[PDB]
Amino acid sequence: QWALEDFEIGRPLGKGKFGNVYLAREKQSKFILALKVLFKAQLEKAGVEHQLRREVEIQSHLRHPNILRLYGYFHDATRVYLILEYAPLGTVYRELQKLSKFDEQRTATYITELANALSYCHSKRVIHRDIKPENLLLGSAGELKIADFGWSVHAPSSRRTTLAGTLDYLPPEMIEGRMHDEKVDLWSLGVLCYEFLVGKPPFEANTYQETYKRISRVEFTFPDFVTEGARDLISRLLKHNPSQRPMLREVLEHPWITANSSKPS
Ligand SMILES: Nc1ncnc2c1ncn2[C@@H]1O[C@H](COP(=O)(O)OP(=O)(O)O)[C@@H](O)[C@H]1O
Ligand SMILES: Cc1onc(-c2c(Cl)cccc2Cl)c1CO
Ligand SMILES: [Cl-]
Ligand SMILES: [Cl-]
Ligand SMILES: [Mg+2]
Ligand SMILES: [Mg+2]
Repeated sequence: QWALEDFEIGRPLGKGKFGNVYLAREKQSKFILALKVLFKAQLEKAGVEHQLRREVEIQSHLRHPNILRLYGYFHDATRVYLILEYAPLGTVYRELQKLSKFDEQRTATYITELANALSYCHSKRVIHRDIKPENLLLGSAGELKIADFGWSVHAPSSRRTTLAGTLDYLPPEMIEGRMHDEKVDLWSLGVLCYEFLVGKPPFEANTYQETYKRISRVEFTFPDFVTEGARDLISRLLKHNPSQRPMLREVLEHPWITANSSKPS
């Protein structure tokens, strides 16, 4: 169907390990979108063809206001192209670098929206496994949206591939290459909530080997300005044994969330 000639390319939107993303308009309809460009030689080299295929399939058959749509794809001897919904207000990552910290109202609202999209996701036994600020995008009304389904699978699961970048958002079971399930996503939720209110993730460290340590021992402390309601939720999500982590109905109805969030479930 589609080909490169059908588009006009505009400004760079972001680089990833593999993805190079651009603003684009389709010629006969003037439709604006995002074009994620991958190099076949980089994909062969690293052996992650299976990740790309899975990203394509999951993200095209899901439909939820808090999850970024995937429309289509095509390739051309050098490259594979994905056609994505455009997110006009950017990443949560950049927003956190702008403000340094989020207030309780902003944080709670963000957590509500993640918990809603993840709930829809888990109801098909799909687990994301890569929830971090670089992969949360912002809609035109400011609403949060989940992207980059490259690492997602069906539960239960064993780990596949080498871990490339940061460990900061991973649960103990996953860094230790043990078996994992839906509860990895909930651990990341607690990691995320803490980073919203403090400005940095709870297990941050100078080296790989020591981040590894702090994560498997669950060594985090709160600074003085973290309120009791916050502390309660974050302590319930960051438990070493997964089955002791709360379900998502419990996150959505926690008193601290219901008091500060500005959207319903
Ligand atoms: N749909 C989009 N709209 C706007 N910016 C995007 C979009 N998709 C990606 N980006 C930017 O490009 C970056 C890389 O995208 P991503 O899909 O996560 O690639 P990779 O899987 O290689 O990390 C994002 O962190 C973001 O900054
Ligand atoms: C759906 C899909 O996603 N990536 C590809 C793909 C293509 Cl076109 C070429 C090389 C490697 C890959 Cl992984 C396909 C098609 O099998
Ligand atoms: Cl269209
Ligand atoms: Cl639930
Ligand atoms: Mg990414
Ligand atoms: Mg990816």
